[PDB]
Amino acid sequence: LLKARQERRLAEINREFLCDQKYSDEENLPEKLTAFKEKYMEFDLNNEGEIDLMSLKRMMEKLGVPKTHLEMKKMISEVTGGVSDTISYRDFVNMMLGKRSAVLKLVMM
Ligand SMILES: [Zn+2]
Ligand SMILES: [Zn+2]
Repeated sequence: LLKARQERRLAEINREFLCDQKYSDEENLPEKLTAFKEKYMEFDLNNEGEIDLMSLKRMMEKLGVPKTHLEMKKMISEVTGGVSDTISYRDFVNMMLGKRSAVLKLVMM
């Protein structure tokens, strides 16, 4: 019942993202955030609730996509601007909505 607590917190974060000025130009934000929340939760999150190297690795093996230690560390820092070793839901939403196309995003679709 951890993944229900994780869902609820992301649901609340979406309530914030629905009003954040940063995304107020987005059309169909409710359906976008719902889609992003669903996708983020497909990852085995660490226990702050962020995607770390381990979760990224497990997703890569899930998707049948080969990535090296260093390609993965770079996929993360590309998405977090080098600020952090893990991808938070915020960074994940910024990636999904950004026009810059990160390797992690390309790998999703
Ligand atoms: Zn609209
Ligand atoms: Zn709608």
